[PDB]
Amino acid sequence: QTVRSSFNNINASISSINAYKQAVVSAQSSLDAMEAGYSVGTRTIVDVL
Amino acid sequence: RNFKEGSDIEAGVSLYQIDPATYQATYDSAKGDLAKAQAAANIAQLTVNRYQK
Repeated sequence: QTVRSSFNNINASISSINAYKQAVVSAQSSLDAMEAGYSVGTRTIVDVL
Repeated sequence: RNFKEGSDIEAGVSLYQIDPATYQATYDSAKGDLAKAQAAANIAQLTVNRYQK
């Protein structure tokens, strides 16, 4: 149960990374939608931050 | 009246200044509603320039 716990933790935690590695690519896209959206003016500086 | 009577008038010359006070009012109320068009069309222009970027 201990060995299969870690082996089924690391198989989760790879997919956990590829979840939250996409969640960066979401949020890095959403940030750059703000920095381009604030440099032209549609979104404000607090919707940036 | 804006002419010497009996003279020779050029084309496009004012003969009689007619009372403009109900046409100057409409000319302002078109030019007023012009600015109602081209202030909103300022912004819908500027939204697209904020969207093309």
